Amino acid sequence: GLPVMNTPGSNQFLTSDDFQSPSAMPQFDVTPELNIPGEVQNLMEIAEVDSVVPVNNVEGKLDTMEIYRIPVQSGNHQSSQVFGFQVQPGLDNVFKHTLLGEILNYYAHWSGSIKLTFVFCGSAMATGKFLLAYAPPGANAPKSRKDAMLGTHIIWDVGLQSSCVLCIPWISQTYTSAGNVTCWYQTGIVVPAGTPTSCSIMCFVSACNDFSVRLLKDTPFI
Amino acid sequence: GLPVMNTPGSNQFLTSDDFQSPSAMPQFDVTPELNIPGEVQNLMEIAEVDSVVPVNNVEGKLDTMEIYRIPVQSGNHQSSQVFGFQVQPGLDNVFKHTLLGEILNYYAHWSGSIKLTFVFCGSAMATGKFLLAYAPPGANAPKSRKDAMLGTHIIWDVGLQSSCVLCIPWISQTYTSAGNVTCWYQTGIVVPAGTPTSCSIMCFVSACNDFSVRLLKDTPFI
Amino acid sequence: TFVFCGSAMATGKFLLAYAPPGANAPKSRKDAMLGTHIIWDVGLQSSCVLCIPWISQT
Amino acid sequence: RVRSITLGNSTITTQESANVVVAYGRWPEYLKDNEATAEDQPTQPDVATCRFYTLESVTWERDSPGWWWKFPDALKDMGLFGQNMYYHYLGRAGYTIHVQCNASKFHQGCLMVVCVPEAEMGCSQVDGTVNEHSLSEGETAKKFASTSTNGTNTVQSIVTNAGMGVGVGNLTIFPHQWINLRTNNCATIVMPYINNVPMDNMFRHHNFTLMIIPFVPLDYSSDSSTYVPITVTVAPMCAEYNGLR
Amino acid sequence: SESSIENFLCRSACVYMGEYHTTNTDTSKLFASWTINARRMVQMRRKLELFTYVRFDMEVTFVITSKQDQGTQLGQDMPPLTHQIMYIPPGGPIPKSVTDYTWQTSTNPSIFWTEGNAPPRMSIPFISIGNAYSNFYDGWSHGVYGYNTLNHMGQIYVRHVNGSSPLPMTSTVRMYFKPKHVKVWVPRPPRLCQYKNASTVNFTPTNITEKRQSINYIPETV
Repeated sequence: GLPVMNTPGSNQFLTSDDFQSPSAMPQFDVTPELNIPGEVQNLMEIAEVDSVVPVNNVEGKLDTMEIYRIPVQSGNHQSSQVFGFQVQPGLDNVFKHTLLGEILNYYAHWSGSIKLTFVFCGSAMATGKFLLAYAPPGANAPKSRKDAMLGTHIIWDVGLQSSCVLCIPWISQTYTSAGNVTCWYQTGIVVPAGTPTSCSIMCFVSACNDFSVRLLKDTPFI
Repeated sequence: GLPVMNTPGSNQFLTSDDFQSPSAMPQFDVTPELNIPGEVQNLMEIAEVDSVVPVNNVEGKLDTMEIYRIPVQSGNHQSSQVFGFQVQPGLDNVFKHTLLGEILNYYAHWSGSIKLTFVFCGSAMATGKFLLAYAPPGANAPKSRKDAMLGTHIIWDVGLQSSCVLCIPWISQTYTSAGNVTCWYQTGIVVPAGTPTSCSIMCFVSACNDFSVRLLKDTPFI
Repeated sequence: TFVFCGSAMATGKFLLAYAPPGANAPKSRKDAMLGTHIIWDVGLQSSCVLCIPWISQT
Repeated sequence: RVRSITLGNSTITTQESANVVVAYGRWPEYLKDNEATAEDQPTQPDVATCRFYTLESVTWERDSPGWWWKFPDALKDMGLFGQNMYYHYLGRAGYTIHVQCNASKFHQGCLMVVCVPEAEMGCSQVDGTVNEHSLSEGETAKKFASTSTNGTNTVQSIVTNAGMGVGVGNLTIFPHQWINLRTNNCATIVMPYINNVPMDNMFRHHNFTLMIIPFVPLDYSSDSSTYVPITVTVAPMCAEYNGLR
Repeated sequence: SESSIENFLCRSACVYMGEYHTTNTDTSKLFASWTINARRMVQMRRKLELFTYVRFDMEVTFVITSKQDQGTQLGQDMPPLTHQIMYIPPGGPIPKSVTDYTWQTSTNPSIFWTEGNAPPRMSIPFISIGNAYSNFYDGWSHGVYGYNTLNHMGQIYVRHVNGSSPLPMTSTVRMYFKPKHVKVWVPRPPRLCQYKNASTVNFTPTNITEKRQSINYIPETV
């Protein structure tokens, strides 16, 4: 009764299938759910959290806390460069092991926009100015303070603000073909008497609201 | 006709399946049902019956009726202990083979609340007092009559009541980490002339209305 | 009422602890923290006020 | 521009422009009525639990890796809260942590203050079991290390791994605040009860761990104070125990 | 939408590959055995360490192959082989040999299967008296650190269903595991250390990230 015809694909085990399954313990009532705080629906909720960037990743300081501190030096040096890096998460060693970097290495294609945040950790009596400049992907890094001023920049006065936030629009993956950010001494740091000498900058990276990821893969870290 | 496609899981025999089956005797009319008294719908109806506990399970008396009798002795002993045990059904040898104990060993996780009942089987002319004390799981057994009085207790006067009932709330399974019950001489037993000397206490265990069991397994008794 | 009379550039923290009548004085900073206390940060407040309820004599 | 708070017979003073972190958006509360309705009886003391317990101060110098505290077992000798830890077999609570420090305007430094739920730490040697005394000293803070530790029974307390095998820059996923000395010197974190069962024992299980880590080290100049004290004040909130009747 | 929790975890993997014989002189090489913990498959382990508490159902498919020994005897005409696959809930009895009585107990769910058919499959509910599983536990069992008794999830035993004095063949089983209806709580930072053992969180200190030339270094734009 009920004539029936087997199609090809019968009696195979496909690893990605979504069929019903017989339960092995039908006479069993599961424990009811408890409202635990902190439920996660989506991995973008983890990527949209700030985490500290190891910018000072040079030889000798890779297992100390000194990797996280940008070394602002004292004196009059009002044209030199403070730091510079490309904005390439998932690939570049600066951004590779952050909270945003670890999530991006489970996916093969991703694109979105990034929020950077800089914090000056000096004494309350220090004042001075910095220049934060952004070059788009395709453009070269600036070589002086003057041609960095001729691009997109912002002048940050640490005597009036302790922090400066920066949103970067065009981010994706595939000798860089990526944008970069550099910082330049506009003035130099001025102190009164009886203060510490050196000062430090820290950096935080996060992801803005629109961020897309595709093609779940294996992670290349273990 | 009717194109059809076999999914994986075809032509297997799964021991827990619930499929239709062809009948081998279709031309057969079964005998109608008879209303026999005592129909059971659920194994909790068996666990919610009192049964006698073998409290006196010491060496020498394991195959006599003397295992069920708690030996109340005469004289003036008004601080000593009468008995004590942990309340752990399914595991402890005291409660292991009762009606509640045998049902609990078909399941791997269970939890509920227990009703204990004590009965004084002496002569009608005996009078005296006992103290029944309960310690929660985590707490130690008391060592005197005084610190048992400082906990949760009840003073039982066998000249006025022949029985005393006790409900215990927090029961589960996994050197005990369980509650316990102890009995102490408050006064001692007073008799007139021409009476028997010794007296006895019996104990009954049952389960209260809320009792849950999960994960049917094999019983470790045969 | 307590007032810190230092320079404007000094910062730090103090712990002000109150024991009721009958209780002993604390002997460390830890057991003073286990009672009724308040943590006073003189870089943010120059003063801290304290009301004490049960006062009498013999 | 000073607010003063009273709980029981305790009074502390804070700044009313302080900023409060609630941990995952959840205030503490009691378990409602009827998840265990039949015989599981709860009770609450409420009397000498809601009061401030002030721990000691720790000294912050140029070379200080950090401090940590296990909650509870850091309030086990703190009066009546340590009393009910002995008498009752099960219990739960939430907490409010104030962290404060006193510095001048000629000092500099930066702290991270984080509360890490179920901070399961690893042993210093690989094929070994951690001892319980190397996890907690009670009210006394333990210390991290600026180099890799050795020996037996020690916790691998290099500060860059935070004793957990993770990168220390990523502890912002937890409820946290920053204390930057050229700005505020106060931090407050409200922490509800977080577990996978409604109540539990309080000597076998450490619910969370408070950690304090300096990223930018403290520095000073000629005749300043060579140290900064940090002060921690804990208020238990909505505590609850098993019934005894 | 591909970063949802369900698409990130509901995926199959091989977790165990054992071998077992029809006749031997060892009696432990006559059946196949696996304790089911979620800390001994390095595939799913690192993906689960991003979360503190998890709750899911489990789906298990089996792939079984056989061969005849190259010892001495050819010219056989054997019928298809039958295989028994028994799941034990947490709190059930454990066999010691293939001839044990515990293979026949009514509370261990079992599957019988013969070769040539579709591969076998059964499903498991959330089996815990608690409300979620625990990926992390800071405390003691009662005393082993890090291990509690709420993450018991059971075992799997496989043997041949031959008669008496069988023919020598050796079989291999692959167990494929897949979680369904997954819910997670309290996100954690990823594991920046290679896993050492399968019970603890022990590790060796590793660097935070990789180095570069200087703090100003940006590679040349193509």
